[PDB]
Amino acid sequence: GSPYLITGIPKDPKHPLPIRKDIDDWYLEQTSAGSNRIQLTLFVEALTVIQNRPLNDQLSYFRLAGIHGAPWTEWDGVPGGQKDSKGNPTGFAVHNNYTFPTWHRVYVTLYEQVIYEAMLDFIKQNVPQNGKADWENEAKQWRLPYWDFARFARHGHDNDELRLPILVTMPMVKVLVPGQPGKQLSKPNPLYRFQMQTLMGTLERPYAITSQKTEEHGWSFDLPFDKCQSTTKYGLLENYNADVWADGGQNWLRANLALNEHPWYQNLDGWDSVPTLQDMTFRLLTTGGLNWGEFSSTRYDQAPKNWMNLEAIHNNVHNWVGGFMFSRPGRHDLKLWGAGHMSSVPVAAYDPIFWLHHCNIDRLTAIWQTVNSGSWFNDDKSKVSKDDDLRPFHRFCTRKVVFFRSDDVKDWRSLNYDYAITKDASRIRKEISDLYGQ
Amino acid sequence: SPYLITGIPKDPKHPLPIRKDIDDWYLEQTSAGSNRIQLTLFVEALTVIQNRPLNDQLSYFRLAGIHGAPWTEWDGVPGGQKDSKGNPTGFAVHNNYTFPTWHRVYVTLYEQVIYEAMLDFIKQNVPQNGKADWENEAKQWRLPYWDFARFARHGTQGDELRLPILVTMPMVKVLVPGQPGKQLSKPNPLYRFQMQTLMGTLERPYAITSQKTEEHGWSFDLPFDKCQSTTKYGLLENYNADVWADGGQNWLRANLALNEHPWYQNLDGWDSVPTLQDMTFRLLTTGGLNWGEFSSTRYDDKKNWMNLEAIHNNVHNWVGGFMFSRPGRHDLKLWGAGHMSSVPVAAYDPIFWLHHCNIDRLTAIWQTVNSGSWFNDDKSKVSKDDDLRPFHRFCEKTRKVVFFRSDDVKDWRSLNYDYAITKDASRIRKEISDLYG
Ligand SMILES: N[C@@H](Cc1ccc(O)cc1)C(=O)O
Ligand SMILES: N[C@@H](Cc1ccc(O)cc1)C(=O)O
Repeated sequence: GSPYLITGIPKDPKHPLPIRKDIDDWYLEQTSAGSNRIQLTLFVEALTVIQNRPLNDQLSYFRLAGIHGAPWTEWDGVPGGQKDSKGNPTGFAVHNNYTFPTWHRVYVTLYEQVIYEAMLDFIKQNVPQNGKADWENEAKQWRLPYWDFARFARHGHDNDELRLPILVTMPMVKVLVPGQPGKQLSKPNPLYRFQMQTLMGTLERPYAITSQKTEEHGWSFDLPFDKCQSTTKYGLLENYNADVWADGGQNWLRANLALNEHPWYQNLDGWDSVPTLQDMTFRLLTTGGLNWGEFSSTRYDQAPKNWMNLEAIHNNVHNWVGGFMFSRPGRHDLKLWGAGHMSSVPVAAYDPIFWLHHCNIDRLTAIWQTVNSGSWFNDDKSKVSKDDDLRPFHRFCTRKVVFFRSDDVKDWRSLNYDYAITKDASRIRKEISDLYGQ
Repeated sequence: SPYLITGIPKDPKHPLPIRKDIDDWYLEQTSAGSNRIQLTLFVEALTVIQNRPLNDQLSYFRLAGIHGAPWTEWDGVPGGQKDSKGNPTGFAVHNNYTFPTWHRVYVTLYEQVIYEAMLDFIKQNVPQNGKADWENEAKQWRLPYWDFARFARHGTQGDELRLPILVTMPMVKVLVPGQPGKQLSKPNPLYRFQMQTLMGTLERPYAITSQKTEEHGWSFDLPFDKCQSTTKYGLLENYNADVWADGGQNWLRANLALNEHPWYQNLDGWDSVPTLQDMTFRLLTTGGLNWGEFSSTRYDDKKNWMNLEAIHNNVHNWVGGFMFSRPGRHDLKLWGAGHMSSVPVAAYDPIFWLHHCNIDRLTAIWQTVNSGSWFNDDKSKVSKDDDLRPFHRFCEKTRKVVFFRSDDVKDWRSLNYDYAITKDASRIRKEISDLYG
């Protein structure tokens, strides 16, 4: 029940600071002969359970994704129905403020924690007694993988492309049947998409997902998210029959094309060059002399040239994954036509890739902190936001339950996870160059 | 065996029913009320056909298998055929003047099997009070065609050629026959076809192998053995094979290719580089052509028009995806390979049949406005009496079982279907211009 305290996965002394791994490396390991495949099985089975929980269960997938934006309801006893300065419905998520990274740090941890708890439930109910200890130890080693949107994907060893995760592009995934070596079962992949049993605009009150406004070429459109049963990447196009919109597909080739063509939304007039997504990410991590406000948010901003802040890169990756053009564009942009959930703040968190993208945004924040350790909400602009309550997330302090604040998560290790790149801090500048340097 | 192909049987209350444009038909079914009986029949019948086992020669897999891989027997007619490269090949005719007539019979086989499965479905699922109405809809149904050269409608004249609406929907809503008012969402059997295992591991002799293809002068083995599902564009070199198991229905990329029309033929010296619509217009309206020139790439055996088979070859490539290996950066937007671009496995994708239904329609249109042009030029006359194996029919005169021959299907109405555009010869030239000019 409530309040639901967010702590990260509990500490076990024989599992010191387990790491959140690159989801492609993790998937390739899990599906190799030298792995027991238990973590993949647990993630798939737990996330499937979470997705199938009912709407009145605040730890259902729908309700956890609902924290971020639409349908703008309460969560954990904290009221929804909030409004923007524009007068428009808004959710709990922070955007365009210096608490963007820290709000999302807690959010990603909540998701990881709920998954872990569901893994433990799965083990109790499905694993032979003599195997539970082994399966429990795998749950305790597991952490939410990140999608490294700036790292070139692996392409074999006998022959330079950014890609959506392997596992995100698979409609089905094979998992273990506990206690039955050699037998796998192919199941719908809960990372491929999220769908409800009806169009999301018809869910029981107060949960219905509405259409969402967007502006394209100086014109307002309604992105028809109310007419979707499933999340989609690029599958919503104007003047297509609404039965296509019900499930417009996971058009991952178009997402990959966008990641590698990097159509930045910003005006890059006077820039020395147009950086790729990997080079922009490299510059984020290596440009010296920046304060926390400049790194963290679009709020700080006439803007700097030849590098981009964390939130601005994140914004572009969202558009490129989900699809950002509903109406038919000009001839040269037809190759990227189509709209989908990840491009729209009110509904992006319904696409399971949301959490993997935000896991890497958390990683980029941790890396930047590591090489800029004296820069934390302590310039004239960002200092005012430092003690904002990160609603709706509760923690125990006092002997009182209170809202999270940014200082509580400055050290991400207090939430009992780490990243390989930040664990080995001595190698960090070399690793940044190896991964993202041109 | 033998399975005697007739077309859907003649019913005096149903004179020459028409094969409709599948997008018009989909809207007729869904858009002005829930007039969904034919849609339900087609979905339920094709689902039954796709779930039949390999030992049933009227299963989807075995019917698609007639065309190409895995190159086995069908209807008591042996496999073991070789193509011009000395490789294993199927019964399908390509690069000969019987290309249109072989495929005319093949599409009719598919339609007839579906109709027969519709009748079984009605017997088993429709209550007495509904039988007349459902039987009437089945007897009216014919296989819809995909008009790849007509702009998709908006709700209004469109601007874009597109895959059929229904082909791009993973799920489809159908009627519950005994329960008027109730409907159910089911997997759409037109969206894709898949087996229960990777197709490369099916029992002998049905396993689908990889298929060697040339790209930019070099050989590649398209990994169709590693697919469980058919795909449009989802097979890319140096992707993990777990992706290849089901590479998706990447219909946006197919639509992009249809509208960019990257012809594989060298059009050096042409007046212009036509769009798909205009190339189709030219096919139907260029005067003074003979059957050999219209029907096949064999005639020229390589001016400002392209023959039926050459257009069909490009559309197959554009729907299925024709680049497995990664191209240069300027062409990345169309990277990816899939079943419809590959003769050995194209028939597994359910759009194959809708495409070939339109190829049949284009042949019927051309025949209508080129009366007398039929296997009678110096080149195509030798092929006129080829047996169209493996297709059997009952010859009523000798009361014998024989293979189909091209002259048996010169009049497509003898197979008891027609096309709206070919009903009135006074109207056809105007309609060609209205649709494609
Ligand atoms: N569409 C936003 C980017 C964005 C999308 C979804 C998000 O959750 C966050 C940011 C933009 O163009 O700025
Ligand atoms: N790939 C063939 C075209 C084709 C593909 C499949 C077919 O079934 C028929 C033709 C070509 O490029 O010529």
